[PDB]
Amino acid sequence: RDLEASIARYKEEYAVLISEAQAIKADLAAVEAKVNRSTALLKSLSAE
Amino acid sequence: EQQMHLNVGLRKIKETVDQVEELRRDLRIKSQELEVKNAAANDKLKKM
Repeated sequence: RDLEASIARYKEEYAVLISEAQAIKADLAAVEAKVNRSTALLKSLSAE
Repeated sequence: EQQMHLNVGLRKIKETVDQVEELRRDLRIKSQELEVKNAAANDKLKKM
């Protein structure tokens, strides 16, 4: 019962670590979409 | 008048390029730091 409670607590910590990662990943995908588009935007500004 | 405007416009475009490059470089650095932190939290979460 103690091991089952430790397994459930670890599984909850992992689901929390996975949810936090998905927020960090979506934040990163927005920050990159920004990075790539900002480099390409600058390629446009220089052409203009 | 047209040459002065175009020249003034080029000055303002260079100013805007400076503004976006400062945002992009900082946006790219934040995106890279968030990806390394995400990659670290993924490895720790996989180990757990």
